[PDB]
Amino acid sequence: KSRGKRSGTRYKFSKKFRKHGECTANKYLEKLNYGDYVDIVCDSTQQKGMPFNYYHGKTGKIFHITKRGVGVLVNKRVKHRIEQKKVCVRIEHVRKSRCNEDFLLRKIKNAELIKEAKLKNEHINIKRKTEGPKPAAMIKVPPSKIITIEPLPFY
Amino acid sequence: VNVPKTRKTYCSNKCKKHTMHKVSQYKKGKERLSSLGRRRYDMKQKGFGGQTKPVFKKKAKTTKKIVLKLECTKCKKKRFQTMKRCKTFEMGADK
Amino acid sequence: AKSKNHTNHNQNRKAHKNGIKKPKKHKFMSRKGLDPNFFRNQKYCLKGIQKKKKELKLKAKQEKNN
RNA sequence: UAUGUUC
RNA sequence: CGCGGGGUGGAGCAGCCGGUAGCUCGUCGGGCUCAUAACCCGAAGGUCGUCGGUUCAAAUCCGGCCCCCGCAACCA
RNA sequence: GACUCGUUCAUACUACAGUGGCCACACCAGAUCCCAUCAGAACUCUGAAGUUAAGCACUGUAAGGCUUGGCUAGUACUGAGGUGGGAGACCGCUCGGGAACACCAGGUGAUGAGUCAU
RNA sequence: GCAGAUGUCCAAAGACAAGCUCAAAGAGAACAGAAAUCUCUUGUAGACUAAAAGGGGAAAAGCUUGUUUGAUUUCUAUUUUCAGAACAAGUAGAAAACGUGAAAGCGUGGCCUAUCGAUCCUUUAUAUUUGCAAAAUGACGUAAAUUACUUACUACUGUGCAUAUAGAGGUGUCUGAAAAGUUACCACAGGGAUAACUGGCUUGUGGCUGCCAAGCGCUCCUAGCGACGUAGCUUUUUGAUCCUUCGAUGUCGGCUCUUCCUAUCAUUGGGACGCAGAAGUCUCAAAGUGUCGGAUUGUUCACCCGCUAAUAGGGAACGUGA
RNA sequence: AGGGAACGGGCUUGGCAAAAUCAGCGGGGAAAGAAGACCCUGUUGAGCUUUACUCUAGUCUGGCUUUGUGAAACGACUUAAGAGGUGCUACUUUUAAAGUUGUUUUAC
RNA sequence: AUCCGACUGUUUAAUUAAAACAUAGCAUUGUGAAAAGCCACAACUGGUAUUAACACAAUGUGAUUUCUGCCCAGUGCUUUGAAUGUCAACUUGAUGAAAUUCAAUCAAGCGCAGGUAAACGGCGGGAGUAACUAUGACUCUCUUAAGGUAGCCAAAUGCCUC
RNA sequence: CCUAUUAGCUGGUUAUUUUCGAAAGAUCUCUCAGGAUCGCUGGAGUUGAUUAAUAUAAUUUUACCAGGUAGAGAUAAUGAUUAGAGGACAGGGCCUUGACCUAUUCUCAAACUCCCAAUAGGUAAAAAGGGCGAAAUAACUCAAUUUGUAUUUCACUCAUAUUAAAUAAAAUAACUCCAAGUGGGCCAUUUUUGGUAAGCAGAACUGGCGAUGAGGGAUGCUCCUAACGCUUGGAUAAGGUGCCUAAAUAUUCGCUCAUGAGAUCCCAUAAAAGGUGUUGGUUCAUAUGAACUAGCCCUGAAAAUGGAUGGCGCUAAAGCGGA
RNA sequence: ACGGACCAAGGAGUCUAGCAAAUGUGCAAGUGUAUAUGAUUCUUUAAACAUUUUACGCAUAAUUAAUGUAAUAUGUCUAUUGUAGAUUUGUGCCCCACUUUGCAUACAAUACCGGUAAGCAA
RNA sequence: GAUGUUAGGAGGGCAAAUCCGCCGAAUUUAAGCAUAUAAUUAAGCGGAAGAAAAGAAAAUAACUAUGAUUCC
RNA sequence: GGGUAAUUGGCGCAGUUGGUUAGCGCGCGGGUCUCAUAAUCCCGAGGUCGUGAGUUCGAUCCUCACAUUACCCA
Repeated sequence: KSRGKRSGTRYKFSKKFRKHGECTANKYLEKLNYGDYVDIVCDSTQQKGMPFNYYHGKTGKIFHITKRGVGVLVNKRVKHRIEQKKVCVRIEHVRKSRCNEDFLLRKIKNAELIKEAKLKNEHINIKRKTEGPKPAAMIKVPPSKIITIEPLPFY
Repeated sequence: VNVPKTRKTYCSNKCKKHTMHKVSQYKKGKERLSSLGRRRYDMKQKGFGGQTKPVFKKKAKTTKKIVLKLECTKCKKKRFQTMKRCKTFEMGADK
Repeated sequence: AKSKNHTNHNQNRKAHKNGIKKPKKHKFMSRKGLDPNFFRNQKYCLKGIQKKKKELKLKAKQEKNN
């Protein structure tokens, strides 16, 4: 019966304990470029440019940049299909996403590894390892700390 | 709701600046008998058959949207500016 | 009579029967309402590039066809 | 030719 | 029980249309009369059913309770 | 030693103390002028006689708070399985995840750019 | 389902800027008191922000002051509901013209979440846009020529009406008919998607049985009771539900007749007593036998008269209408 | 008996179960009749009622026509002069009975 | 003996024979006539009417006896009006180039002012009060158009109520 | 006769095999027995793939996000809430009553929160791309005609011989067109609202029934195993092996005697309270006395046709708990 | 729960109009010879056959209420631009990476036409 | 004008498919319903022929103009 | 929405350029004892705003304010 814009956002759109007040001045200094990933985190202190309830905590690419706003493409699930939605928010409610920071670091590191590997014509495995079973270890331990365990009685 | 008689506002016709505007309230005006709809309705109502068109008899709301007629003093052209609906409306009442 | 008001039962398997379709993700997007005074300038940039390329190609074609 | 109780 | 109205001086009723609570009978005091009534003069008495809320301001407006009253409680 | 612009936004706050000053901040002397009020209190303007009393800086307190770690505790809770137990309420087991309050201990900052003084 | 709120209100309660800091408490000051004004200290908001509630807010979003009308015209990309239609309400912008500020900036109504309306018709505004079906209407207007049906060139052309665009007049059943009853004289299509009766689940209610022991019982918790509490059973009441029957399961009571249950009224045999006898009360095994005549009422129920040994309680589609 | 659409002739588990017949009987076949008449639904009706919506016969009233022939009175219009305020000029009252019209009464 | 209907009579052919209908009696209403009342008809014309207020038509009540109270506020019905508001067609006037647009007035009705209940109908509530108790002749007060009178009653009308 | 009027309603709706195969949600609706529309489905067709790879995925991993439910708390705030302890405004007679303050204390919240899981959710993991440069273009941006931005052209090269993490009968893909039926649902586990409760009413997730048979649960639309062409063998699942009834009167170790024993999830009821029945344990007292504890058994335990661990029956179990 | 005592025979998505999609066929910027005509055709034949060198429908151009206006634009018989992309060309008659071309289509960008805004407007 | 068993004649009724006048619904559709639709239809009354009726412009057009009616 | 009329003392009320006027209400005195009867001042945005006019509540106009008819395609 009640489906207003901010219905059900009592806790989601509330500032954290001892974290009230407007955004820092350094937030206005962050750089945004077209096509880079961004997190939509609603900041309740700024009322204009406020994203809808659903998009809080989502991630999307920039498709539009304005003087104080940004347009971001977010996938939203609608029953039988995902569909793209263009949400326009002020820059207070958006934050540079770290979803691909590991990817960028891996890109630069693998580049400078492959450079020297090809220089020394050594064939190197560059893909991530998903490390599983550990090898056998021939481990030493003095008998001063091999303590015996018994299940405890009831009290 | 109180609005003043005059207003310095943008003029959208015949003079593209901000000018002084006289503000009044728009009134509906009588439906003339020579209007095509009225002539058609009267011709339809003639003869036997009784009432030939619906007559609304529900009357839910109690107010009307307020329409301001803005008349630019420099270029004598009028404009319409609709306001939110209100129960009491005065033009140029005391502050 | 009294009717069942609402249920989301079977809706998820209905959705997954044809799978959760993803957006097509085309390479280019229309710039209709995006950044005027920037995309207009981009139109000017493209026109300049095309004019230079076309005049150079026309010069080559004329000098090679005599 | 107003009215005007009781002990 | 569903409502849809009301609780104000000792009694019956206004103000109860937010700011200054009225009238009659009642009560008191003094006159008139041998005395009592009637009559004349002058006073007093309202905590506004109860608890919260709004308002600069509540007996008044808004709710919640306690009583009173009036309708409804039908088809098998 | 200090100042300006910042960052982090309490390890940075709060209370009560102690120490410190040459240019340094500041308190401070005035109201003609710009300006300002009821009030030169503030704001603004013009100064340099005085002072570290205060602001400021540093430190201290079996300080409060904050913060980090431990411990609470594999406890509470919980995903999956069960022709598991139990009359039920509830409670185990198997494959997994895993708190919080409280309490204890340590700490009370770090830093970017620029500049002044020696 | 629960606690509420809306059909409003605001030339400021909109816009911008500046300055200031609020509620409250403590202490102090003629009148002056629990409250009237002033001063100081503390004061993370305990105030205020139109309203419901929830978010937000301290050199502010609050208070005061100053200047204002951005509550303006036009157009996009879009979010909410969602069919990813509309309205509506928003978000980010662009083109004008402005306000404010010293400026950076901010402002396309209200700090945010609600406060609203299609087609057709009407109405009034805008237009160097159009029409009214063979034509003209400003105007023979401006330049030449003769006694004419002369020739060139003019954004600006009669009343009335219709159109295009934009607001408004409303549909609150709010994606939007112009709409009072009654049928016990009734009809039809259907419905067990749905009531009235059995049955079914449940057992609040009704009925029956336990546990504890404060007390009653002259003293003595438990001979007999047992408050405050608490555990069950039954389907003999009434509810709750709507599972089966609406191309029909004959809906009260009585009469008649049979059978069954036991939670036993009497009869048989026992145990306990607050048990001298008599009478009675509590209780066990036990359903073999029996549980009546009448006045009033359609009654069930009830209530009297009377006998009796006793006049117990129930079931069988509320047993039983071919 | 169970479960089952929660009251089975059929199903499951049991009890059981031995040809053909005659006469009664009303427990059951949730027996027969018969697309429930009660109730609800239908944007299906009908009868009836009203200060439901929209109409309508009748009825009341006015106008025009039928509708002719005379008279009088009143009113109004037109036309000349006086008077009031009044900027060659504009409005108001009265005076005539001059030409025109309407009404009310009356006569044939 | 009680209830109902006065009686004779009539009725739901095939579930109701009655207390229902009728009835005499009583009361009210309209109408003096072919330009009347009531009614029929599409029109023409007709029924009452071969009639004429001791008549016809329209109602209510229901023999006799004894009575038939108050209310015209409401709704009906009805009566008077150049003082009177409102209104249609028409008419007249003004303006316009005309369509048009504006004004003005002796209809009926409504409104205004009356009448009418054997028209539809309606016809109150709190307190206090008499040498025991009880009740309230009496008093105060609110209030209506009038406040249910004469009568009658747990009535075929009273829930509570056996 | 108009008229075979209309009916969102009831009934019926005619050969075979084969293949694919639903919905009982949602939005609007004078809508609630209907309809349109979306979703689910079939048929047709193209583009693709056919290159153990890419697209792709009801999956995980790695990296990074967002949350305020369970829990916890009441001394952190708000709202409740029981008690005292200590200590400088009011009342009466040095005292008391309180108020107030301080530090405690018992207990709580769907519309409380300092903190905060599990599960669930989102994004990214390279070739139409990335990195690094030079040159061009622009009316954009900047103090910058050479600041930056974007685009374009040239260069160089970033694993691919296992594939920029794993796994993948991943192209059985993607897209387009036309169209059917459906739009009364119900049940089970877990969560949950109203209700005393209900085989009650209303929701969430997944799986089912419906639409579906087969083996088992005696019986049973929804439980367990398991889903189905026609066969021959084998071996099993669930569940059973005393007979009915295929398979153990198997083996091995305990418990239990019931004058209403007990005997497979759903499932076909049982409680508070008791027992000097018996079997083990625990803690106290010089093989004795107690108090507890929990297994089976017993009381509590009453209903109507005659009756049901499914029946017979079973006690050196054919019962209960194991192996 | 309703219908069905039995058997035979009859017994229900059809016909027309109009639209679209799908597929087959013919022709193709055209397609369909409408009504009608002629012809030693006249059982069949009510069908077949035929049509002296702008009939009409649909298509070939859209947009606007509308007066109306109407698709690169004469540098050029080049035929707009990108990114993917089928096919083709060569070099390392049959595997693969560079070259060459660039269908259909998808995603965009550009122009141009009609309408509306805005600016100018003899 | 009347009146005439004066002379000579006509009309009447049946039949309807097509045809000409009049009169005139509702079912139905609108998912209700009242305008609208059904329909200038059905039913009803009357009147003709092998055809009837219409027909030689008080017609179109707006053109370089056509030329009674009917029908495709 | 159209036409008409009305609201000036506390009550009621009519009045319009050289204008605010009154009966009742208020207050006392007075009256032949107490009711009934004369007297004075107190009582007015002439409903509201604007407008015309040496000289207006006044003349015109609009706003709401009440009572009658009559009107309804938003």
